[PDB]
Amino acid sequence: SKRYFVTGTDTEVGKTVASCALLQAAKAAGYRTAGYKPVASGSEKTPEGLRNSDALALQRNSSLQLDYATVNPYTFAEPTSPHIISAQEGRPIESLVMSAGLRALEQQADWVLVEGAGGWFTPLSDTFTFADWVTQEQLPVILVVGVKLGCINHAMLTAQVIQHAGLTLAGWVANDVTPPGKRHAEYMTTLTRMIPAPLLGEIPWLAEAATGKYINLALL
Amino acid sequence: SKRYFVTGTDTEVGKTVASCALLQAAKAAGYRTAGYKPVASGSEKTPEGLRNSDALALQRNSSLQLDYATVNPYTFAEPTSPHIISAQEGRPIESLVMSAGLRALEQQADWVLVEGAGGWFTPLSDTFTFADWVTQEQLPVILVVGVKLGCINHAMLTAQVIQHAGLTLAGWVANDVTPPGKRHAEYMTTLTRMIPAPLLGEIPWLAEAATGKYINLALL
Repeated sequence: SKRYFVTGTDTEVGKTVASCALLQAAKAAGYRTAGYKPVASGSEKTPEGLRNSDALALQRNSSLQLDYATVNPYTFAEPTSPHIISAQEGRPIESLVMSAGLRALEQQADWVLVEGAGGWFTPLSDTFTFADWVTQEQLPVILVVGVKLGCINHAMLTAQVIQHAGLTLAGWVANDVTPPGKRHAEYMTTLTRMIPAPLLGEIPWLAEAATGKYINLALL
Repeated sequence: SKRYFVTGTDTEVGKTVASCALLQAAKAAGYRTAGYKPVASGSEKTPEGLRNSDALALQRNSSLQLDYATVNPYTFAEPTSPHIISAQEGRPIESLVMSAGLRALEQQADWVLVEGAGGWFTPLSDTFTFADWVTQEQLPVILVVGVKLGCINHAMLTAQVIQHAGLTLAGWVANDVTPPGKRHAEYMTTLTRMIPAPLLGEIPWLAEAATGKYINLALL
């Protein structure tokens, strides 16, 4: 399968808005798609168990009918760093289970989108971060950036560190997280100049659904 | 003089709160101190000209009596990236003027604190960022980090990039930007483990004055 990891520049960048847009565009191109969010914290209780809304969104946006645990093996209720709640709950986040879950999706889907659990350096244990797993899996990375002043610095930081890990920065998605503002065009220009990867599309400001149309999948 | 550059991990980390704390502690140690913020945007009009509140705070916290323009040579009214407003106003931000202003402070002060104008990668022109000047001046860097979940990733990103530039990360300051929360201790632990530089002190949550006491200057 084609595989991509999605990471945001900051917490408020609408990363899963961009992930649903990406999955929608892949489906429209005729790919059997699957979303995969191995680790999720910040979950609601239900009769079936803990469901995190970002993984629910990946699940409903996959072209394949997938069970929840297939999309999200590790679900934690408190919205904090995975290494904290994993250690509090007594449930190790295992690299081999994260990798097995991706393989299981590859025998069914030919276009898989993987979403992390926070920024690039999200700790999963005291000695293992999400970045170590992505590097191990050699996943191409797609950056999601909110069109805002602070994200010029955040996008550049993240981009430099990914490239330093010897990973491929496959592209970036601009997400308009506020109503139209005064320096929107100049911010888009600065970001296009500085991020060494193709801009895949820009998602307009919506209060926060069919967003596949904003993504040019031919650039990936 | 001893010289230090201060940078924050994100916009809301209270960077000048930490800069006033640092200057206060340096004054209490018997140093002739000077704050220096070469580039500032987001300024108020007065009879004397544009004054930015962060540079005003550096000025009042310096042990030396300094004129405003000595603390802040480049003042722009709109709060946007310096390269945008410099190009709009027709006033180039000159590396040699930024460096001359630091030298002028070194002939009067023996402990100088330099504050940037946004995050690490703040563009000053289309080909020159604040990071290029700091690298050129070979300034030791002090990181200011808000004790919040997103800043674990931001601090690690910034730290990696500074070290990659071959600069010294002199230390970091924890700033408590919210009321006491549930995972405050675990966040402080994770940040102390991951940032490869001494923690210089932690500034408690105040609505936002004598804060020199929270800084251990002996670690610098």
